[PDB]
Order: sequence, then structure tokens, then C-alpha cells
Amino acid sequence: SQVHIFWTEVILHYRPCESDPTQL
Amino acid sequence: QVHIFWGAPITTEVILHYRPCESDPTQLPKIAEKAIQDFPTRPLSRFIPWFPYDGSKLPLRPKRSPPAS
Amino acid sequence: RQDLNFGQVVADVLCEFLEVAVHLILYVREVYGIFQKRKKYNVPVQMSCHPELNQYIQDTLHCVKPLLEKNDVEKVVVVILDKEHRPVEKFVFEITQPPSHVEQLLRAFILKISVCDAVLDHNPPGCTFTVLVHTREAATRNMEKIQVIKDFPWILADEQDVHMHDPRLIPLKTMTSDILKMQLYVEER
Amino acid sequence: VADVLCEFLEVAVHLILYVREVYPVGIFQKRKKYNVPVQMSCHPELNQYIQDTLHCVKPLLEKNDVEKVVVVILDKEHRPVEKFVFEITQVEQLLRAFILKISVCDAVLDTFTVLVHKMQLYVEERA
Amino acid sequence: VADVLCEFLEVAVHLILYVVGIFQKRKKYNVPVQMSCHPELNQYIQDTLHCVKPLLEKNDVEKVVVVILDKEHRPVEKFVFEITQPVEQLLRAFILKISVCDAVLDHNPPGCTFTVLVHTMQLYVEE
Amino acid sequence: PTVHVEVHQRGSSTAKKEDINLSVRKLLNRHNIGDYTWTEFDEPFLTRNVQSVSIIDDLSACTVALHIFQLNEDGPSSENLEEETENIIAANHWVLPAAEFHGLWDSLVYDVEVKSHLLDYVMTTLLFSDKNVNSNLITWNRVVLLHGPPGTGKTSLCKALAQKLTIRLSSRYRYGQLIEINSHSLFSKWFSESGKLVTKMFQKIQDLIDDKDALVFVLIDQVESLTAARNACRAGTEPSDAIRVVNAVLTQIDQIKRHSNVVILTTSNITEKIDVAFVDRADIKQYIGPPSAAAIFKIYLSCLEELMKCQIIYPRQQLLTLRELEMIGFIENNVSKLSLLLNDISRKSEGLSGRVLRKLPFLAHALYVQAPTVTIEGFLQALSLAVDKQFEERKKLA
Amino acid sequence: PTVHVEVHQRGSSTAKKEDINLSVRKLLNRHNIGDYTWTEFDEPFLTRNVQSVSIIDDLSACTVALHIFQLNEDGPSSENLEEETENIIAANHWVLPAAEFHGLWDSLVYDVEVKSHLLDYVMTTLLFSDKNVNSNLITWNRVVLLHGPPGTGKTSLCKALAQKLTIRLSSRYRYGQLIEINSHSLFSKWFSESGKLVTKMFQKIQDLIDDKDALVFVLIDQVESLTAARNACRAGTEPSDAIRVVNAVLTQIDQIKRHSNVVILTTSNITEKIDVAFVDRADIKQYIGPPSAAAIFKIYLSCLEELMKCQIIYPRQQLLTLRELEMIGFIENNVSKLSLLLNDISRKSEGLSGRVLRKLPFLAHALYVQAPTVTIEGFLQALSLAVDKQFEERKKLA
Amino acid sequence: VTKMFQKIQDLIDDKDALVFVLIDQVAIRVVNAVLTQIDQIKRHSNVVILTTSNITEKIDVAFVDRADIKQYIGPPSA
Ligand SMILES: Nc1ncnc2c1ncn2[C@@H]1O[C@H](COP(=O)(O)OP(=O)(O)OP(O)(O)=S)[C@@H](O)[C@H]1O
Ligand SMILES: Nc1ncnc2c1ncn2[C@@H]1O[C@H](COP(=O)(O)OP(=O)(O)OP(O)(O)=S)[C@@H](O)[C@H]1O
Repeated sequence: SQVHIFWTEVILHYRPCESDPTQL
Repeated sequence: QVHIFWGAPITTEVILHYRPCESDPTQLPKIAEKAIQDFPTRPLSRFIPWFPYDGSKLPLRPKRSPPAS
Repeated sequence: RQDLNFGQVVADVLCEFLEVAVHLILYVREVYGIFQKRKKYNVPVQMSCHPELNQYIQDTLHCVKPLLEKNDVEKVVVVILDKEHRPVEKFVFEITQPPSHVEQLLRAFILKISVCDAVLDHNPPGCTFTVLVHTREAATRNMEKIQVIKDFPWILADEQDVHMHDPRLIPLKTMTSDILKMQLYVEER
Repeated sequence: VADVLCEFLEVAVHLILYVREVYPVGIFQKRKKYNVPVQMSCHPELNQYIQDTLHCVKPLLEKNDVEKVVVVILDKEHRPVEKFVFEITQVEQLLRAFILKISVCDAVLDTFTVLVHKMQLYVEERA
Repeated sequence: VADVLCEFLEVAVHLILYVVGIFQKRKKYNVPVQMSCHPELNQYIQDTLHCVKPLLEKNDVEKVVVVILDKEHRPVEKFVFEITQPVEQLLRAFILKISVCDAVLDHNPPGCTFTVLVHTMQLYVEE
Repeated sequence: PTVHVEVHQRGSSTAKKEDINLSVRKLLNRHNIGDYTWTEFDEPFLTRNVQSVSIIDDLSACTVALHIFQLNEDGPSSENLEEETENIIAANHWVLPAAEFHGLWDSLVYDVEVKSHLLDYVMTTLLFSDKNVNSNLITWNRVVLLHGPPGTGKTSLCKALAQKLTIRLSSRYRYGQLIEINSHSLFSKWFSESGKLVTKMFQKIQDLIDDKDALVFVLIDQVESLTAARNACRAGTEPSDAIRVVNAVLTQIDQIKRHSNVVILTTSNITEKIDVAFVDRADIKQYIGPPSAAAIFKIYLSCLEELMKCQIIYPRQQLLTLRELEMIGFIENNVSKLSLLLNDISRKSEGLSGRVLRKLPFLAHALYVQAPTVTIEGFLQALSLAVDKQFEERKKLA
Repeated sequence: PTVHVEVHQRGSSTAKKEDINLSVRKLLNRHNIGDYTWTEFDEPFLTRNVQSVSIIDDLSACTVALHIFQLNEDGPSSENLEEETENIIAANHWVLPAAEFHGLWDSLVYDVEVKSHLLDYVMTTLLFSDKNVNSNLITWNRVVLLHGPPGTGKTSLCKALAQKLTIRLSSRYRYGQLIEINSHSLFSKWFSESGKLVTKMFQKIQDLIDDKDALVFVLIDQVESLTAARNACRAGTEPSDAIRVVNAVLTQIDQIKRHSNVVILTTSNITEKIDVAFVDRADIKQYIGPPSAAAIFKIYLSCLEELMKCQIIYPRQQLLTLRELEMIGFIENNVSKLSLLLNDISRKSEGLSGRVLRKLPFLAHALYVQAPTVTIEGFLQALSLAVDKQFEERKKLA
Repeated sequence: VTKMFQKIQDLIDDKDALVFVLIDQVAIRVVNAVLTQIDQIKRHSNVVILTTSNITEKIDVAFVDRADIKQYIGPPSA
């Protein structure tokens, strides 16, 4: 029911340190 | 932890919430990293009357009364 | 090339904006139940159904509307008051005037006075208003400019309807503007 | 109690939206629905929108990673022009007060995203 | 058991990053496995599983989908791990199932740049 | 030496830049064979993450540089007044690289080598910028003028420039802005209000300039309208428009000269009736002239193999370029006849503006041939009659 | 006679002033011997607290004058002049040398008569001021006007004068000042909102003159924006407010005539159709034409020297100057061959304005050279080609 | 022009409808927000735009320069 994107009501995940991928 | 719900249709990690059915934002994270950052913070300005109630400057008043009910 | 003059509405509209305001506030301040919910100025204004009270306002304000246009007026005050004619709710429109933005921010005004019933505690019903016209000249100087209306007469600053007190200002608004410093604030008692 | 403090935040968010005139559609009108003297929205889409945003921060707020509930009012560029920041350190007395607060806080002042980094509401506004 | 299952998901995700010289034999859970010495990756995968941890404290879960990406981040391969979540041979039996899977099948470019997902012991692969 | 390669990445493709670079370098080194463009690929990743690859001026050399770009989907943003938001400014705002601009740089055909001069101008600008030359000692006004006959694609070349520069110079500026200035909506004329209006749009230009990681191109159409010749005009009846609106732009542009990530591009029609104090503040004032015989032949080609590409002219006959006709030496032959007849149309269709040239196939397939599918030498005949149809129509309107 | 030395304090050279004075004194007593510029020293306090020591117009065991000066990195500091915060930026404010105008006085090249005159003017102003001459028997309005064909650099002359005089008079006055007036933010559409804004500007300037330790230069860039001709405004098109502005400006300029620390610098191009009642209110009206042959040679020599120093031209050659060329009697030889060929370029480049003469070293490397390096006689030929291109591009544009 | 063309665009993406759309006598007053929509629907294809302008040569840059073929009708016939 939920999916997470360690990169349906989706709980993504960001980890702001990695943020090179301009379009996440 | 910071919780950036882009939506409302017209160290510290980020638990952003995607929740898509459109797949066409093309910018959650930069706007998420925009909503996260503190920007020029205007100080809390204070309130004060500029015309106080002067005891030497007094008001006007008309005569008649309203229709009571 | 055409340089050109201007056509100010400056001092009059205020009171007649007060008209809307008072027609709203007489509603919201719970001092009107003969009021009806209506539509005007793109807001949920609550006005009065009585054309008789409409003409009563015509007399009370729309007769002095060019007479109130003297810029000497400091506090256009809706004193919301009991039988003693002393405030409980000082809607002090402190008109600090520096002589459609006016309704652009009276949008907030009307809208928030509408919300003021979520801030205004339960004021007892059965209490009327007086329009205290605070001028730059004390004790009602120049009776002519206040009794301009022939059928509608005016009175001097008699000891009862001249003073107010208990000034606890919670500035529900501080909406400065271009023409207006509408320092409206609801001074509770 | 957070199951009704979320609805108190509902009160807050829509009243900010309401007093800021973020839209000209005057949908808002007085709503004491279940005896709550607060002025919410008449869009059940948006009432349940706040409901499930707060639902999905319910495994997230009372976990107390919260360091400030920043209800940003967004911009045309989706910019935090007015971060209405609420500190998470928790009986109508506060409610009207917060209501009062918001109003008197909009006193000085003149598209919302609910970011979650005395309910000392303060406004970080553009100068 | 959820905690030790999360450590076995560690074993999985990273040994499957292996299943080149920047990797090394060391004792994990009383077996020698040839992974990476990277402390950043060690604690990063620990963080992935320990954010998966409250997720499994919810107990509502379907899969731990350890997506082995291509370099394009647009899956030409994948590894869905549909454990229907409610001795050493069997703690190594899972690893031999995945080894025989990558045996009949094939891996991806050296840096698999994988992004673990979860859908909230058995498995397969969508190639 | 050096050669340039540009590759269209798809918007729905999101692979990292360096993977794209490695894959295209792999394709090039495997193939390593003139200026033709790749469209066919043999790698599922590269297919779903690339649209085309192209060489811009048959050699196995490896002096290759890759420019990768994304033509932005949405069109123009609009610019209106700050407090008079109704119509005061209304400037156009392209966020380059933009979709509606591609293929534009290729289609245009000239014969004075405007493209190379006007591109290596900006290249040398960047060279002098990175080397830290004394801006007090060697300077440029960053203003390029283009004037010439009406309808001859003068303004087309500026959008092509901007597109080609935000493509070529990627990874040196994340993106480019292109502000199209309407020089007719800034003449609210009652006692120098337009001369005060230029100031607001130029402050907005300053706003878009200080974002020092974005290359900005300011495109002014009808630069004769904003800067009317004040001196020679013996009209004192012009109160403050001819003196306080030209002087209100000769300053705001001398103010952006100090910055370096800005370029001013201007399109003019009348060579005279423009302020002599603005024909000194332009680095390149290049004249775009009406197409010449070889140019006309090349444009007609472009049109005809365009029609063949879409199967309009179903029986595909090889259209021989003028170089092959020179090589054979104008020898009549069963395939060489069609190129010859095209070339006779080229001399007969001489002196027309490029816009009517790029129209003429439309009319020649409109009136003279209704066929949904056409054989060559009748369509060519349709052109040879439609050109005379255009001459007579122009003579009709006196 | 006196020779003048300027010594430049670096950013953190805070130490003192008198120590530097005496230190440069013993430096000059150890040297004692055209204009020169020292940048490399030996004594540690010199090498640390001094960036440059220039002797600007031999036996120096005579009268010598020092001017210690330190550049200030401040910025615009705009004056809002807002009545209700709706007004727009006016009167941008420059300060004691802002490092943006540094090196200006010597890059500009005119005839000899244009700088010495404009300097001893302000010098005699103070000479008369502090000898207590009678105010109303010999007086001046303290206003200078510069006119010439456009492009010949008459805003740089005023800003460089401000720089040079702030430095040259650092003893009589604590520091300098400059207000550049935005002559297009004073006007307003409404009735008698113009003259009030003009008098508001000049009363603000008057406030800035209240202190007698500053030295205020007021630069009105293009007067005809403000002092429009009064009678030439023909029937009906130009309202009355075009007269109130001019006479308010004239009255204010007369009202700030009494002080002694204000100089008003005003310029306008060949559009010298200035109101006569203002074109009489001017002590010095100087003509700034286009550069002459020697001026062209010096601009080109400076451009080439800077380019060699900056490593766009790698192989450095010692280019002669006119004085030695007339010394050798124009004898052709290897050392002067390139010098004479540059001179022949100059003799054929007569006619353009300075505004473009400092572009050509950028165009001749932007349009006729590909390698980011080139030898002299390989770059100087592209200079001739760019000169001819500019001339033709002028000619065919009518 | 906002919802009318969303309906029309629902009628365009299908290959079956030859939708032609008439504009009559060619936010509010700080643009008409009609351009951006009509310009974007120009792109869909199989949606052909006709405009009964009824206004002579005097024309704005907004629509009269994106229009390609322009014919004039004078007085009606007998
Ligand atoms: N010389 C040319 N070669 C090839 N195509 C041309 C040429 N000139 C014009 N075109 C085509 O003309 C169309 C538009 O040209 P425009 O640039 O609008 O002409 P223009 O010069 O703008 O005229 P003005 O000045 O705006 S009237 C483009 O689609 C060009 O492809
Ligand atoms: N005689 C000169 N020597 C060197 N440079 C000059 C000379 N004349 C002009 N220039 C160059 O001109 C460049 C710009 O001069 P500007 O002052 O902007 O011209 P200017 O006269 O403002 O033009 P207006 O304002 O249109 S008269 C300066 O950088 C000067 O170098």
C-alpha cells in the first residue's frame, strides 16, 4: 500500500546530502 | 527530519512525501530544498497607536439615534 | 503629450467604506437579529434588510460624508456601547491618513472583522453604537461642518458622548495603505 | 489529544489562507460544525486533504523529530514568502488565542505547503 | 526478529551489490562474505535498514524490493524480494537462491547504483 | 582542429549526464566514419534515453566534444507591470533551450557567413572574460545589430543564435534566458511615461542578469521604434519622446555593459531614422540580405526533400545538389533533368523574400495540384507556375 | 615646478600615513630619477602596505608631492526619493574612490589641452575661494559642459576627473563625493509633480553639501533629458510642465552657486540644442571630438601592451612609440617595421570614435583568428581587416 | 478558454475527431489568458482553428502574425 524510494500514498526519502540528481 | 509535502493543487535527513498520481511535478526536491531553507527573516515588528486618545483634542457627535429592534 | 490632473476620492469613501464596515460591524459586533447575509465587494458581507435603516445610515454618515472630508478627523470610532453610551468595544478606526488598493486591503478588513467574531468574545446583545468623530479641534469646533445636514442635526461634545476609556487594543488589523493609515483596532474593555 | 490538535492546525491553515486572500474564491464561511467556532473550508476535498496530510504526519509529528511545523504560504515561484512557524511544545483558551494570535500576527503583515522541520507562532516574512 | 531480519537485508543488499577489488572477505553472522570495506556504505545501509526498522514495527509490509538499477536508473534489471513478512545453512540458503538466480541470469555494470525500496523468505527477479 | 557533436536527450529520459557521454563516445568510437546525423541506435538504454545524434561543422578523427541539451517544453512566460499589471510591459520570456526553437538554426540559409562570425564573436567574448583582461582597457558594448529587407529572416537568426549558444555552452551556464522585448507596448505617451517605462523593464533585465549562473539574451524587435533619430529630425513638435525615451535606453544598456553574462540582440528594418548615438553602441551590425540563386536552390531543396521525407512526393528521385551539377558540367540526363529545371526556377524565382520562398510550396501544392500524392516534375511545374502567380499577385496590389 | 606621486594603500595596509610618507621619501632619495610606475619594492613595510607608486605628470631632488590614497569597495547606495515607497531609484551615490573608476584618468587619451584645463579650473576655484575674493564682483556658477560627436567618451572624463581630484585634494578636504543624477526619474505624468521632484533632488544634494569637509561632484549625464529647449517646443504638443522643469533646474543651479566645494559636471553629445538660458550657465564648455592620429596610436599601443601582458599574444615584442620613430627619422628596419605598419593602420583608421577603437582589439580576435593565441603581425593584420570591415559596415548602412 | 478548451482537448487527443474551432470577432485585462491556451492547443493536431476576426488590417501581434492564410470578403453579392 506504501512504497518508499530510498534515493498508493508514497513516502519518498531524500537524504539532502546526495542531491546531485537535478530531477529527483 | 523535514517533511516537505508539495501539493495543495491550484546532519538532518529529509523524509519528503511523494504520494503521486500525476508524475508531472518535475520539481519536488529543489522546491523542497527551497521550502526547507530559511530566507531573509523580517523581525517581528511591534504595534502602537499613532493617534492616542487626547484629553485636549475631543470628538464630534451627531444627534439622532438608530431604529431600535 | 498630455500631462494631467487627478480626481481624489480620498476623504469621503472612508466613511462610506465605514458604511460597508459599519453595516458589516453592526452585524458582526452582534449589535444589529434583523441583519441578513448578502454579497458585496466580493466578500460575505452581512448587511441590513431594512431600507429604513439604510436611509438612517444615509443620514448618519452619507450626509456627513463630504463633511467628514476635512482630514481633521483623527479617530473615526464605532463605540460599541451599552445604554450609558460608554464603550465595551472601541472599534477605533484610528484614521492616520497620509494624504483599488483601498478595497484590496479592506478585503482583509471586512474579511477579518467577519472573522472577529472568532476573536470578539460574546458581547452582550442589546447595545448600540455611536460614531465618535475625533477631530483635530477639541470640543466640537465649527458646528456647521458637523451639522451640514439640514434634516439631520448635530450636537456639540457634551460630557457623556465625548470620552472613552479601558483601551486594551488587540490590533485585529494594522492595515496601512497608500492613501490610508487605517489603524483600525478593536480596543476591548 | 493530537487527534484534535491536528484539526486545530486545520483551523490555523485555512484561517491563514483565508485572511491572506491567497485565492479570490470566497468559499469560506463561518462553520461551527460540531460546535467549533472556527472558519474552515467548505471543500471536503480540502478538509480531507488537511486530514490526510496530518494523517501522514501522525506517524511523524508525535514521534517528536519535529523542530518546527512551518506552514509555508508558497509563492508564484513556490517560494516561502511567509513561513508561519509553529514550535511543537504542547481547553479552547489557546485556540481563540492562536486564532487571536494569527489575526494579531497578520496585523503587522499584509499556495501553501505544510513543511515539518507556548505555541509561539512567528512569521518569517520577506522584508 | 525484525531487527535481525533487517541485518539479513543488509547482508542481502550489499552482498548482492557484489553478487570489484574494492571488496573484501570478512566475518558477518558467522560466515565469510566478500563485500566492501566502505564505512560510509556500511553505515548508509545500516541507516536504510534502520529506517526500514520502524516500518516493520508497523508490521504492515509486503516486499523489500532491492532494486539493482542499471547505470541509467531506468531499470533494465531489478530484484524484487517478496518475502511475505507477517543454524547456518538456511541463513546461507537465501544467499544461494540469489546466487543461483544471478547464475541463470546475469548482473549489471560494476556500480549497480541500487536504490532499496519497500512495499508496505522467498524472492524472484523482474529482468 | 575541433568538431562539435550534439545529442538530443529525451525529457522522459533521466539517466545521468556522464553515462550519456560515455555511451555516445562509445557509439562514435565504434563507428568512427560527413555532417550527417545519427537516428538509428542499437542499445535499449541508449534508445530509451536518446532521440538523435548530430555532427555540426566522414572522418575517423577523435577530436570530439559532446554538448548535451534539453529543449524546455513550456513556451513563454509573460511580463507585466508591477502595479499596473494590465498591459504596461508584456515582455516575452523564453527559458532556453526551448522546444519551439529546434531545427531553426539548420533551416536558415545565408551566403555571407553570418553564422560563424556571430557565433565566434561570443566565443571570443568568453575567452577574453576567462583570461581576466582589463575591462577598463579593452571593452565591448555587448550589442549586435541586424538590419535588412523585410521578411528576409533577420529576426530568425537571433532565436537561432540563442538556441545554439545555450546548447553549445552547456555545463558553463546551467541555462539561458531570452527576453523578447515588445518595442510597441512601451509607448504610453503622455509627457514622458514611456521614457519612465523603459526603466522598469530594464530593472527586470537586471533581475534576470544578477543570477550569475544563467546566460541571458535580450532580443529587441524594431530597434528603430525605441531609438528615433533626434538630431536630423527638424521637428521640435516632438516634445519628449524623441529626446527622453532614446536617452532613457542609451543609459540602461551602458549600465549592463559592465556585466558579462548578457548579450543584446537587435533587429532593425530602416537603416536611417535611427539614432547615430546607437550605431556606435553596437559591436556587430550585420546586414541580412534577400536570398541569392544558390541560396534559393538550397532552400527549395530543403522543402522538396522535406516533402519526400513525409512521402508527399511519393516516387523518390535523387535530387542532385548544385555541386554535382557543376561536377558533371550541366549534362542533360534522365535523372539530371529535374535538378536543371529546379535551377531554372531558381533564376526565375530571384529577388523574393525568404518568407514567400518558404511559402511557395504551400501555394504550388494548393491551387495547381489537389493530389494527395504527387509525382515529381508536375509539382516542380506547379512551383514554376506559382512563382509567376506570386509576381502577378504582387503586381495586382500595386 | 612640482611632480606628483600617488601611492596606493592595499586592502589591509591599515598601519599609518606618515610612515608611508617618509618611507616613499627615502625610496625617492635612493632613486632620485618620463612617467614611471613602481610595483616591486624591497623594504618589508613598503612591499606589504603599498600596492603601487606612480609618478605622474629628470632630477627629483626638488619639490615633490605625495598623495596616499586607499580605494573603497562600497556600492551604489541608491537614494529612494520615495513619497509613499512607490518612487524609483534616483541619484546613485559614488564615494571616495570605489575601485571601479580606478585607472581611468590614464586610459582615456585626448589632446593635451583637455585635461590640464579641466584640472587647473578646479584648482583656481579653491585658490580664489581661500584668498577671500568678493563674492559678487568676480564669481562663477561652478558648472562645466562637455559636448562632442557621440562615442567619444565624455562620461568617463567626468568620472575620471572625480577620481583624480578626490586623490589630488586629500589634504584640503577629508574625502570626495559624487552624485550621478538620474535625469529621467525626476519627471512625472501628474500636474506639477516634476518641479517638486527637481527641487527635492537639489535640496537633498544641498543637505549633502552641509558638511564642509567633503567635495561634491554632481554629474548630470545627459542634460537634454532635463534642460530641454524652452521655445522650440512648438504648438500644442509640449505642455507647460516642460518649462517649469527647466526654470526650476536653473533656479536651483543658481541657488547652489554660493558654496565652494561643489562642481557640477554635465555632458551631452552633438545634440547641443541646449536651452540658451542654461548654455550660458556654464563656465567651461569643452569640445570632445573624435581621436586624432596620435591618440589612435596610443590607444592601439595600450591595447597591444595589455593583450601581451594578459597572454593572448604569447611572443612579446618591444613595440616602439612615436617619439623614437621621429628620433630615428622613420628609417625602415626590423624593430620598427611592425611599429610602422601599426602606424600605417592608424593613419588609415582616422575617423572612428573611441567607443569602437577599444573594441577592435576584440573584434580582430573575434572574427579573423581561431587559435586562442597568435603572433604580432599575425594579429595586427586582423586589426586592419577589422578596421576595413567596420568602415564598410558603416558605409553600406547609409 | 480554460474549461472550454479542456473539453475541446478531450475531443482532440482522439484520432477520430476532425475538430475545427471558431473564434468570434477577434485573467481578465492583464492578459486574457486566452492566448496561452489557444496557442498550446494549436499543437495537438487535428484541431484546426478558424477566426472570424471581422477586423481589418489594423491588428495586434498576438494572433494576426501566427495566422498564415488571410482572405478578405467585401460586400455581399446580388
Ligand atoms: N534567408 C532565409 N533562409 C531560409 N529561411 C528563411 C530565410 N529568411 C527567412 N526564412 C524563413 O522565414 C521565416 C520567418 O522569418 P522572419 O525572421 O520572421 O523574417 P523577419 O526577418 O522577422 O522579418 P521581420 O523583420 O520580423 S518583418 C522563418 O520561418 C524562416 O525560416
Ligand atoms: N579618447 C579616448 N580614449 C580612450 N577611450 C576612449 C576615448 N574615447 C572614448 N573612449 C572609450 O570610450 C569608452 C566608453 O566611453 P563613454 O563615455 O561611454 O562614451 P560617452 O561619450 O558616454 O558616450 P555618450 O555617453 O554616448 S557621449 C570608454 O571606455 C573610452 O575608452
